[PDB]
Amino acid sequence: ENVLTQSPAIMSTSPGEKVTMTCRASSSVGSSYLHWYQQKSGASPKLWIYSTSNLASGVPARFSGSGSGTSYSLTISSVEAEDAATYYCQQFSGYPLTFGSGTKLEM
Amino acid sequence: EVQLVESGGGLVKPGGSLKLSCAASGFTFSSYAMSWVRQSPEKRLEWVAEISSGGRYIYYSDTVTGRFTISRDNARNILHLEMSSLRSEDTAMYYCARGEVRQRGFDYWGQGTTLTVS
Amino acid sequence: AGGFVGLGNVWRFPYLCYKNGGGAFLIPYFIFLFGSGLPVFFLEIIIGQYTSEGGITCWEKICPLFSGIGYASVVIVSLLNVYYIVILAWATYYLFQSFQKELPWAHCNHSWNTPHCMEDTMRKNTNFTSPVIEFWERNVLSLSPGIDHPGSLKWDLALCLLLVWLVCFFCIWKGVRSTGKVVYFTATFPFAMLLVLLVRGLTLPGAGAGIKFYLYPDITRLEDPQVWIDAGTQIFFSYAICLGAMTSLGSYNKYHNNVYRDCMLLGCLNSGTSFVSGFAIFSILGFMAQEQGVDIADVAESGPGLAFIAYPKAVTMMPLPTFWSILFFIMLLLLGLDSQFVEVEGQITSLVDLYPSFLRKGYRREIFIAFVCSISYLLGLTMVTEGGMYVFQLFDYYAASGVCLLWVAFFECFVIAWIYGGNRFSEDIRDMIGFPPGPWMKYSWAVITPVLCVGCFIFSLVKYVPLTYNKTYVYPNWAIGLGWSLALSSMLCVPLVIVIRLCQTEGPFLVRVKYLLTPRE
Ligand SMILES: N=C(N)NCC(=O)O
Ligand SMILES: [Cl-]
Repeated sequence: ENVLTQSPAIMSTSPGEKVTMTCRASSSVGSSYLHWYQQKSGASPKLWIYSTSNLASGVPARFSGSGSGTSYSLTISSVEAEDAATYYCQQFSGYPLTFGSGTKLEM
Repeated sequence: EVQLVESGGGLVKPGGSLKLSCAASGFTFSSYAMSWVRQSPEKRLEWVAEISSGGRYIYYSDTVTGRFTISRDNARNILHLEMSSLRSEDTAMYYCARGEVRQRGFDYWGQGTTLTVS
Repeated sequence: AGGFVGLGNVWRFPYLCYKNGGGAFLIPYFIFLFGSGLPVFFLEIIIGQYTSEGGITCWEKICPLFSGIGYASVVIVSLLNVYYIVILAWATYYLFQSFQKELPWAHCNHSWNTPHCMEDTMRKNTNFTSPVIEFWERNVLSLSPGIDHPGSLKWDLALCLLLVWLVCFFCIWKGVRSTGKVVYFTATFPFAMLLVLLVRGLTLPGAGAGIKFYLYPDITRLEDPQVWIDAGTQIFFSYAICLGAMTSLGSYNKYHNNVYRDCMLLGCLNSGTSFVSGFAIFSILGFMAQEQGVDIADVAESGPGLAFIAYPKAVTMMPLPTFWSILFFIMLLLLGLDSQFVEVEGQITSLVDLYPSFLRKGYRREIFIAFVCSISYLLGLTMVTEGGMYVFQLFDYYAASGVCLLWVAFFECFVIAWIYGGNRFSEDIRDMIGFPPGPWMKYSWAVITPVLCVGCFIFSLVKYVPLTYNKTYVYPNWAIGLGWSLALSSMLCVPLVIVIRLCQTEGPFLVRVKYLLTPRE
C-alpha cells in the first residue's frame, strides 16, 4: 500500500497565526490524485482540497494547497476559530487507497 | 447530490456476519461510483472497497480482499456492504462516499453507522 | 508525437480548401472538427488502450459481430500507403531538380515548355501559361490528356518511388526512428520552414486578396454536398482516424497521463497547423492572382498539385532561391517520410498479428516487409505514368478518403454508443483514466457523429455529382466505377464479416446474434 505519513499529528494554534501541515507519501503520487478532507469533531469528513490546489465548494479561500511527487502540504493564511478540525491527506493514484495519519488542530 | 445515509449497524460477535446499507438520494445513483471508508475508534481512516457506477469493476482493501463483498442496487439507489468473517479489529464506523471522479476525491460523505464485534 | 503533423496538413488541406472555393470549406470543416473530429479521435485511442492490442483484435472485446471494422481499417491503410508515398516521389524529383544553378520553374526557356508561356511579371505588362504551372504539368508530371491514355512510364519518377520505398524498407527493417538528439531537428524543422513560408506569403504585394478569399464564406457553396464530405472527411484523414493506427498507437504504451487532455491538445494543434498553413498557401495564391491578372480561383490547379505550384513559387521570390528550395523538399520529405514509417509499420504489425503462426514464426517477418514494400511499389507504378495523376486523384478521393471514412466512423460510434452501450464505455473510461467522458463526448458518439456521417452520405447520393480532375476534366464512367471499388473494398468489410461470423457460429439465429453481440469473444 502507498502509505501516507503526516508529520504534525497535533498542532496547538492561536487565532490569526498561519499554520501548515506536510503529508508525505511512500510512493509516487500524481498532483491530480491527492486530496485533503476536513472532519470536525463528531462529524463525518468533508472534502476540502482536491488536485492538490483546487478548493472544494464550502472551503473558504483562506486555505490553499501545494506539493507534487512525494511531498504535499496545505497552508492556512490565518487560522480562525472554525478551523479547528482534523485534516487527512489521501491518494487516488494507487487503488489500495490510503488516508494520512491525520493532523488535528486543537485550537 | 444532497443526502447519503447509512444503516444496518449493530453489535455482533467474532466470526459473525453483517450486511451494511447506504441509501442515496438527490442524484442519479447509477452514474456515480461509490466507495466505503472505515474510521476506527482511534480516528484513523481506512479504505474498505469501491464499486464502479455499473458494478462491473469492484475493488477491495488488502485487509478485506477475501472477507468483504461490496454490491449496489441501482434500481433502488442503495449501496450494500457484506461482511462474512468480521474480526476483532473490524469494529469501526463505516461511511459510504461518492468517488466517481478519482481526480476530485470523495465529494460527499454519509452520516455513518458504528459497528462493534464485542 | 511527430505523426500529428504531416502531408494531410501541408499538402491535403490547402488543395481541398482551394478546390471548394476557400472560405466556404471552413464552416463544415469546424462543424466536423468538434462535432465528430475530436470526439472520434478520443474514442479510438481509448479502444486501443482498453484492449492493449491491434485495431482488429480490440473489437472482439467490444462487439464480435462488428469486428469487420478492424478489417475495414487495415485495408484503408493498405490503400493509403500505396498512393500517399507517391507524394514523396514528386518531392524527391523536385529536390533533385533543385540541385541546380537556377530553379527550372522560375522561367520557361527549355525544351519541355509550351510556346504560350509568358512570365508572370510580363504577363500583365491571351491564353498564356505560367512557367511554374506547366513545369509541374509537363516536366514533373507530363500530364496525359486523360486517364484513358496511360502513356509511357516515367523512368525518372519510377526511380524516385524506388528510392523512397528503399528508404522505408531499411528504416522499418532496422527500426530507424527519431529518438535521440535528432528529434529536436526533425520535429522543429517543419515548423521552422513553415513560419518562413508563412511570413513570405503575407508580405507579398497581393497577399491581402488571397486571405479574403480564404476566410470569407460563399454561403451558396454550402448548398452542394461536395464541400461537406470533403471538409468532414479531411478531419478524419488528417487525424489518421478510421485507419486503425491510433488503436495500435494507444495499445503500444499509455499510462500515468491524462489521455483526455493529450487528445484535445494533439487534435487542436493538428487542426491549428492546417488552418495556419492555409494562410501561407492562399497568401501566395493572392499574389499570383494580381501578378498574373486573373481570378484567385483560377491561378493554380484545383487538385493535389496545388502544393507543387504555390510553394515552389514562394521559394522563387526569396534571397538565394536555390537554398530555400532545397530546404523545403528536405522538409516535405522528412515530414512525409516519418508518417510513411508509422503507417507502414502499423500495417505490418496489423497483418502479422492475424497470422503469427507463419509470418511471425521466425525471420520471415523480414521477408514479409520486403514483400509488402515490393507489391506496394508495383501498385504505385500506375500513378507514375504520364496519366498517373488521374489515378492519383481517383485514389485520393476514394481509396482512403470520402465515404469510406464516414462508413467506418458511423459504425465505430454506433457500435459503442448503442450496441456496446454508452454507459459501459463511460464505465470503462472511468476505470482507465478516472473520470467519465462527459456530456460532450457521450452525446457526440450517440447522436452528433452518427447523424453527421449519415446526413453527408445521404446528402451526397441525393445530390450526387461525379469526380473531376482539376475543374474541367470529366472522368469516364469506368473510372468512376473503379474509384467506387476502392471505397467499397473497405466498406464491404463490415457486412462481409458479419455474415461470415453469423454463418461460422452454431445454434439458432438469435443465439448467434446474442453470442456475437456480447463482448469478449
Ligand atoms: N497519413 C495519415 N493518415 N495522416 C497524416 C496527415 O496528417 O496527413
Ligand atoms: Cl486538417
